Amino acid sequence: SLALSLTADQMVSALLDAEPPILYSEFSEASMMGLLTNLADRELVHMINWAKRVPGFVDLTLHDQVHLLECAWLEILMIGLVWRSMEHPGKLLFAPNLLLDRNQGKCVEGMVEIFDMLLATSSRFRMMNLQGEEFVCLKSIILLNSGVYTFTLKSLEEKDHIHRVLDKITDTLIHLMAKAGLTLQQQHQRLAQLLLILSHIRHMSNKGMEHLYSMKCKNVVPLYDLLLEMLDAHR
Amino acid sequence: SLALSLTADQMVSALLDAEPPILYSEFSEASMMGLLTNLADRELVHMINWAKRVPGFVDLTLHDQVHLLECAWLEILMIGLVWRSMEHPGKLLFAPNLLLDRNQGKCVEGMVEIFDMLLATSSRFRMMNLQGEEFVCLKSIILLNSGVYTFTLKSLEEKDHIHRVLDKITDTLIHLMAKAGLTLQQQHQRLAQLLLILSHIRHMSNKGMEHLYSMKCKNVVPLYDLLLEMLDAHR
Ligand SMILES: C[C@]12CC[C@@H]3c4ccc(O)cc4CC[C@H]3[C@@H]1CC[C@@H]2O
Ligand SMILES: C[C@]12CC[C@@H]3c4ccc(O)cc4CC[C@H]3[C@@H]1CC[C@@H]2O
Repeated sequence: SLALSLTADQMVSALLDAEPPILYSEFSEASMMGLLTNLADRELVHMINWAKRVPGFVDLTLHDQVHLLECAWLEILMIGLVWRSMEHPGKLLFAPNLLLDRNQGKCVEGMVEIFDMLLATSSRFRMMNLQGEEFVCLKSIILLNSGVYTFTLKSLEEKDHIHRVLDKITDTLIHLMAKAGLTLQQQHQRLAQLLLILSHIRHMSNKGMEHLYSMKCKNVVPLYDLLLEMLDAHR
Repeated sequence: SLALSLTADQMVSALLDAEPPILYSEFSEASMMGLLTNLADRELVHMINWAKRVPGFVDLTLHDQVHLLECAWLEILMIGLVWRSMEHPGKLLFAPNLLLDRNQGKCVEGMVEIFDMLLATSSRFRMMNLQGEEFVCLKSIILLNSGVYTFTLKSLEEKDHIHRVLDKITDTLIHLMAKAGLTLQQQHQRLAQLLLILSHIRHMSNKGMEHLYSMKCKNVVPLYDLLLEMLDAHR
């Protein structure tokens, strides 16, 4: 596997390279859910493409790739938002031309809490001064670790492969940190601080599907096909 | 804060010491949900006690302690189960005298998937040969990190405190690993492997409340007060 041969430096660039393009967005509960939902549906296409370039991904069986995708779509979309929203304290930059503010969350039922969790993460990223090389690694960790406990003998081999690439990505992270000259102890603390945010992202994502789902049941969400597909995987 | 002064060794023992007693359990969807639910309600009591002894906990305001508790109760209960279920492949040891098997999950509606996730975690713990000192540390990390992004100036101080203790627990983990003689590189890989399971635990707990909540709506779950209290915090 290429994954298992690249050096921390190649890995980082490979990842830096797979990054997708930033889309542009095309207010009432319905009008807002529409934009947000539309933007999501569009990034989903890019997402799939990006997934194909994360070192090691393509080595899984075609159904396993769909599984990780279906499992982490919203997590991936949320860390992206968080990351691009970093330098806009108190706001969320869905797009370069769509910058909602906390209070605009009140437009849709039950959205403010999600916005709140999103802002808090965004803020934590600001405080830790998260680097783009770090960002790109976490995003791949999310893609690979989220659906791993839900994949038999081919699964055991699929699980190892994933664990193995996850170790490589870990090494890349530490590599990056040492290069920024953090003590060996600061390196292990940052690592742990970064990976503990992933829990919150899981948390948020779970609340996000639950919400997107009621929005769909209330018939407020449009019929975007790829987005309903990813949402159904979960239900 | 004591927390910030203990040495990795004292930290470990302090944690090893706070461990609660193992309860004993006192089949139809209703009869099963009853046992499971009853057992949970009982461990909740011990849980609160235990939380009071996790170094640094007691330094938070009284309401923040209730908040972390309300936030991580089911995550805590689930890692405990998983941990005690380790050496019983394919089974879940709720109690010393209550050992359900995967298929017994089918008794209650929607429970098998939860059991499945539980088994998978239990299995991963087996594979990594998770030590008790490690177990005790992760459990505290869960208690402290889960409700941290949902706590102002006192909050900023509360958040730092928590981040601080989190680093100390991180150091304790590494300390443990080095003592078992793992290379510096195996140390950082194991760390990341241990913390990534926390995501899955978050995920499982989220599904678990969703389920316990429908079980309650279907009027199958008894009226245990402490358990309804923790469940309501989430809703
Ligand atoms: C899924 C939601 C609509 C799509 C939103 C979105 C849309 C695009 C995007 O890049 C990130 C997110 C984060 C929050 C998501 C929202 C969570 C609640 C809502 O249902
Ligand atoms: C909360 C549930 C009943 C209580 C169960 C329990 C009860 C006691 C315990 O120590 C661990 C768990 C793990 C799974 C929990 C279940 C998840 C689904 C169910 O509703």
